[PDB]
Amino acid sequence: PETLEARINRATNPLNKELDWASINGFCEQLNEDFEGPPLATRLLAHKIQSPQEWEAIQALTVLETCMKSCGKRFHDEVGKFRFLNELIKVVSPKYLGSRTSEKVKNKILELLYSWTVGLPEEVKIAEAYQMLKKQGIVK
Amino acid sequence: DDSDEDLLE
Repeated sequence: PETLEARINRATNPLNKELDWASINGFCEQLNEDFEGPPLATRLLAHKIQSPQEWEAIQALTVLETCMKSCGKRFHDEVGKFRFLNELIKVVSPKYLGSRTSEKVKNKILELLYSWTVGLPEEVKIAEAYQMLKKQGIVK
Repeated sequence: DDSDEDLLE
Protein backbone atom coordinates (compact mmCIF):
# COMPACT_ATOMS: atom_id res chain seq x y z
CA PRO A 1 0.00 0.00 0.00
CA GLU A 2 0.93 3.65 -0.57
CA THR A 3 3.03 5.39 2.06
CA LEU A 4 1.85 7.96 4.59
CA GLU A 5 3.95 10.49 2.61
CA ALA A 6 2.19 9.69 -0.68
CA ARG A 7 -1.26 9.81 0.94
CA ILE A 8 -0.73 13.11 2.75
CA ASN A 9 0.86 14.66 -0.35
CA ARG A 10 -2.29 13.86 -2.39
CA ALA A 11 -4.67 14.67 0.47
CA THR A 12 -3.17 18.14 0.98
CA ASN A 13 -2.21 18.95 -2.58
CA PRO A 14 -2.84 22.70 -3.11
CA LEU A 15 -3.89 21.83 -6.69
CA ASN A 16 -6.93 19.95 -5.30
CA LYS A 17 -10.22 21.48 -6.55
CA GLU A 18 -12.08 19.79 -3.68
CA LEU A 19 -11.44 17.47 -0.73
CA ASP A 20 -9.92 14.13 -1.79
CA TRP A 21 -11.55 11.61 0.57
CA ALA A 22 -9.79 8.58 -0.90
CA SER A 23 -6.49 10.16 0.17
CA ILE A 24 -7.77 11.72 3.39
CA ASN A 25 -9.32 8.53 4.69
CA GLY A 26 -6.51 6.48 3.08
CA PHE A 27 -4.09 8.43 5.26
CA CYS A 28 -6.09 7.60 8.38
CA GLU A 29 -6.28 3.95 7.28
CA GLN A 30 -2.53 3.72 6.70
CA LEU A 31 -1.29 5.35 9.91
CA ASN A 32 -3.52 2.85 11.77
CA GLU A 33 -1.86 -0.01 9.91
CA ASP A 34 1.84 0.25 10.78
CA PHE A 35 3.20 0.29 14.36
CA GLU A 36 5.11 3.51 13.76
CA GLY A 37 2.37 5.08 11.64
CA PRO A 38 0.91 7.42 14.26
CA PRO A 39 4.12 9.28 15.29
CA LEU A 40 5.05 9.65 11.60
CA ALA A 41 1.56 10.85 10.66
CA THR A 42 1.80 13.46 13.34
CA ARG A 43 5.20 14.66 12.07
CA LEU A 44 3.93 14.89 8.48
CA LEU A 45 0.73 16.69 9.50
CA ALA A 46 2.55 19.28 11.63
CA HIS A 47 4.64 20.30 8.62
CA LYS A 48 1.66 20.50 6.22
CA ILE A 49 -0.32 22.50 8.82
CA GLN A 50 2.45 25.09 9.07
CA SER A 51 2.46 25.62 5.29
CA PRO A 52 2.30 29.21 4.03
CA GLN A 53 0.10 27.82 1.25
CA GLU A 54 -3.25 28.12 2.95
CA TRP A 55 -5.13 25.44 0.99
CA GLU A 56 -2.36 23.00 1.82
CA ALA A 57 -2.62 23.80 5.55
CA ILE A 58 -6.46 23.80 5.51
CA GLN A 59 -6.62 20.36 3.89
CA ALA A 60 -4.05 19.17 6.42
CA LEU A 61 -6.28 20.33 9.27
CA THR A 62 -9.16 18.44 7.63
CA VAL A 63 -7.01 15.25 7.53
CA LEU A 64 -6.14 15.85 11.23
CA GLU A 65 -9.81 16.44 12.11
CA THR A 66 -10.77 13.31 10.16
CA CYS A 67 -8.22 10.91 11.66
CA MET A 68 -8.88 12.18 15.19
CA LYS A 69 -12.52 11.22 14.72
CA SER A 70 -11.83 7.93 12.97
CA CYS A 71 -8.67 6.48 14.53
CA GLY A 72 -7.08 6.19 17.82
CA LYS A 73 -5.92 5.54 21.10
CA ARG A 74 -2.48 5.43 19.45
CA PHE A 75 -3.21 8.43 17.16
CA HIS A 76 -5.11 10.32 19.88
CA ASP A 77 -2.12 9.77 22.18
CA GLU A 78 0.42 11.18 19.67
CA VAL A 79 -1.67 14.24 18.87
CA GLY A 80 -2.10 14.59 22.64
CA LYS A 81 1.64 15.10 23.22
CA PHE A 82 3.31 18.53 23.58
CA ARG A 83 5.57 17.31 20.75
CA PHE A 84 2.60 17.75 18.43
CA LEU A 85 0.51 20.31 20.33
CA ASN A 86 3.48 22.73 20.37
CA GLU A 87 3.40 22.81 16.59
CA LEU A 88 -0.24 23.98 16.67
CA ILE A 89 0.59 26.56 19.34
CA LYS A 90 3.26 27.91 16.98
CA VAL A 91 0.67 28.50 14.27
CA VAL A 92 -1.98 30.26 16.42
CA SER A 93 0.30 32.34 18.63
CA PRO A 94 1.52 35.91 17.80
CA LYS A 95 4.87 35.13 19.53
CA TYR A 96 5.52 32.45 16.89
CA LEU A 97 3.81 31.97 13.51
CA GLY A 98 0.42 33.59 14.27
CA SER A 99 1.35 36.96 12.69
CA ARG A 100 1.68 35.43 9.20
CA THR A 101 -1.01 32.73 9.50
CA SER A 102 -4.49 33.40 8.12
CA GLU A 103 -7.37 33.78 10.56
CA LYS A 104 -9.04 30.81 8.82
CA VAL A 105 -6.15 28.46 9.66
CA LYS A 106 -5.87 29.73 13.23
CA ASN A 107 -9.64 29.56 13.83
CA LYS A 108 -9.68 25.97 12.50
CA ILE A 109 -6.92 24.94 14.93
CA LEU A 110 -8.69 26.61 17.86
CA GLU A 111 -11.98 24.90 16.96
CA LEU A 112 -10.23 21.54 16.77
CA LEU A 113 -8.54 22.09 20.12
CA TYR A 114 -11.85 22.98 21.80
CA SER A 115 -13.57 19.93 20.28
CA TRP A 116 -10.85 17.55 21.58
CA THR A 117 -11.05 19.03 25.09
CA VAL A 118 -14.77 18.13 25.03
CA GLY A 119 -14.50 14.87 23.04
CA LEU A 120 -11.27 13.40 24.40
CA PRO A 121 -11.05 14.47 28.06
CA GLU A 122 -8.46 11.75 28.79
CA GLU A 123 -5.87 13.65 26.75
CA VAL A 124 -5.04 16.13 29.49
CA LYS A 125 -2.20 17.80 27.50
CA ILE A 126 -4.64 18.94 24.80
CA ALA A 127 -6.77 20.49 27.63
CA GLU A 128 -3.69 22.06 29.20
CA ALA A 129 -2.62 23.52 25.85
CA TYR A 130 -6.10 24.97 25.32
CA GLN A 131 -6.44 26.76 28.75
CA MET A 132 -2.92 28.07 28.27
CA LEU A 133 -4.07 29.68 25.03
CA LYS A 134 -7.22 30.84 26.82
CA LYS A 135 -5.21 32.26 29.70
CA GLN A 136 -3.01 34.16 27.19
CA GLY A 137 -6.11 35.68 25.57
CA ILE A 138 -5.58 33.83 22.29
CA VAL A 139 -8.91 32.17 22.96
CA LYS A 140 -11.90 33.06 23.46
CA ASP B 1 6.26 6.07 25.56
CA ASP B 2 5.89 8.71 28.25
CA SER B 3 8.47 11.28 27.20
CA ASP B 4 7.53 14.56 25.61
CA GLU B 5 8.59 18.17 25.07
CA ASP B 6 7.85 20.92 27.55
CA LEU B 7 4.60 22.80 26.89
CA LEU B 8 5.55 25.81 24.73
CA GLU B 9 4.61 28.81 26.84
